[PDB]
This record gives sequence, structure tokens and C-alpha cells, in this order.
Amino acid sequence: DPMKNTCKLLVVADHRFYRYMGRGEESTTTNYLIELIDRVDDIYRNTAWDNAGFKGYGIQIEQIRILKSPQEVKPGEKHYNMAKSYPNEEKDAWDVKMLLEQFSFDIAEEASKVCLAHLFTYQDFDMGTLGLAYVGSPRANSHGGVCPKAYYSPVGKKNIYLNSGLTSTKNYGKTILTKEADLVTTHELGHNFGAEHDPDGLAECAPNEDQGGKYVMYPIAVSGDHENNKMFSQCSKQSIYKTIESKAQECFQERS
Amino acid sequence: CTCSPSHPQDAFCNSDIVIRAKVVGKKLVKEGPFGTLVYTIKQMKMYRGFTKMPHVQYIHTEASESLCGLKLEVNKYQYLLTGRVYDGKMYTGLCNFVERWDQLTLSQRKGLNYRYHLGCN
Ligand code: NA
Ligand SMILES: [Zn+2]
Repeated sequence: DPMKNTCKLLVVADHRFYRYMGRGEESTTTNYLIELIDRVDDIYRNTAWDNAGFKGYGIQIEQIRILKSPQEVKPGEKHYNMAKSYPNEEKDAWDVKMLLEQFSFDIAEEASKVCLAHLFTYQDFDMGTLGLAYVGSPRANSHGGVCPKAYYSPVGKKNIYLNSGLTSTKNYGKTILTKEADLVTTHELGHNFGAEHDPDGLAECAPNEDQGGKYVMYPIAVSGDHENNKMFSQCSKQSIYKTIESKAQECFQERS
Repeated sequence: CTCSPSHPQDAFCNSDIVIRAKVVGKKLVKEGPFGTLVYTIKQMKMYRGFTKMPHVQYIHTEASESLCGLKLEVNKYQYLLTGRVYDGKMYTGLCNFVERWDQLTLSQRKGLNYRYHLGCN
């Protein structure tokens, strides 16, 4: 049903992104995200998941939430948009896995109404980690990835949705390039769409430079100049195709 | 999960632990959203982290690769592992410097030995 071909996403910019990437300017933040998502959409929509005519599936922004200032929290409590990092304050960044969980927990209400939710931040996660996401799946009862399917958090005492992921544009005290940032998000949304990492050894899906380089689902971000960098491997295609063919009817909407 | 490689001399000092342990033991999976994994390894020559956690035995990682979980192998070859100490445990991730001691080139092991510098402090 090439009608429901768009995964609408809730894009969230925390206060660090606003200040550090948007330089405290709303329009700058907004334009950076819209343009990034449009370039990610360009890759998706032109991808034929079956090497045939099964294309035109993409991502579009349903809403942008820009948190201009840090979230105020009563002592003892945490929030993904709070001034301090967690669990170790002294550091510039949160523990990456812990931040995604916190974001999922706090955005629950809003994430429940969209195909995907994505957090954009600006913090130097350890060992050069740029982002992460919950992997999607065609399994009728899949919790992570595309389409909200409530997961009950025992400690949270409420329903949270794992239709999320996050991108940071900061790394080793420096701002990454747009070309690199676009590929980080493509890759994280990629897990959301059901893809796993492109494997080596098999390397049909992880070509060497002299062949066009790695495809977007390779785990090492590195550059973005080689041709394959902006394309999904055959491994990701198979994987994503099943997920889409199963979940599109459940939460995808009409384009534009 | 996406990582940006960088310098190994920088990674060396940034990590709490740096060992050349083996995975002769095995891997154990746990419950949760997606899950956690815990590898049992026999340490050998520690190059860093004598203070923090002198001699490690259990290395923890996320079970899901998309969440930066680490993928090793049972009763196989040796690995040059790095990781961090948190709440009395060692956690390693896909973004952490990790390499099969086999693949480790003569050039690299030479730079590894340049631990004498201990730069860090
Ligand atoms: Na970083
Ligand atoms: Zn990944």
C-alpha cells in the first residue's frame, strides 16, 4: 500500500544542542535539523528495499521540540534535559545508554503518538560514541524501533516506548561535520527500521575503500566521502524490507 | 551504535582497564528491555588499571549491538581489551578499543609497549 509510506518522527533538541549547535538561536537549530532530516529522507526514499520498485519509503518530521533551557529537577531526580550529566556529573556527557533510556522514559507520552522519536544532543560521549538506537523488527510484538508498542518499565511504573534513538554532534571536543552528522542519524534510524550492523568477514556488505567503502550500517562512522557511505547494504535491505513490509500498515502515514 | 575511531594512545589513557585477557570461559545473557551480556575471562597481563580494579574476571557489555553491545567469542583466541570501571565492574562497548591479539601487528604491539611512558600521568 504505497500510501502509508512515511514514518513521521518527533525530533527533539535538548538544551545543549540549542546552545552549542544552534548557538542559542531558534532558527539556526530548527534549520539545522530540518536540513539534516531532509538529507536522511533523501537516502531512504530513493532506496529500493528489494532492488526493484519497493521504494519511496521515508522519514518526515511531524514536530520539532527545542528545549531552550535545561530542565529544572528537584534534588534526587533526573531528566534527559537537565543541566548536569548522569551518572557522573564531572563528565561532559551522560552515559550514552543511560541517556537514551531516560529520554525514552520522559518522552513516553509523546513518543506513543509517533512512528519514531529522536533526540539530538551535543555532548562528548566516551570513546567517540556518536549515537545509538533500539533495533526495529517485523515481529508482531516488537518493542523497539518503528511503531510505538508499549513496554512496561518495572522501575518506571509506567508504559514507555522504545521507538527511539539519539545523535550527538559533538566528539572529542569538536563539532562533527554535517556530512558525518547526517550519516550518524541515517544509521541510528536504520536500526529503528530493523537493520543490524553490516558484518565483516562476509564483507559483501562491508566493502573496502577500493570498492566504495562501507555502507551506512557499518558501526565505524569514519568519513562520508566514499560512494557506499550514503547507501544501505544488501544486508540492511533484506533486514529493513521485512520490517517495513510488516510495520508500515501499523504506523506509517502518507508523505508530505 | 556508531563510533568514531581515534588514537589508541589516547584510548589507552582514557580507559580504566587495558588487559590482554582470554575468553576461554564463556558468555552469559541476562533479562531486561533487550538484555545484558557478561563474559567470563581469564586475565593475563594487565597494562593498566592495577589501582582501580586490580585483576578483572568479569567483563560486562550490552547484549544488543545497536545499543553498543560488544561481540567477542568463547574459548577462542586472545584479545587486547579496554573498558571502564563502574560500581565494582568492568564494562566494554563496541566503541572501546578492542582487537584480536592475533591481528595486532608488530607495529601496534610496539606502540602498546610504549606503555612504559604511561603518559596518562
Ligand atoms: Na565523543
Ligand atoms: Zn549501530
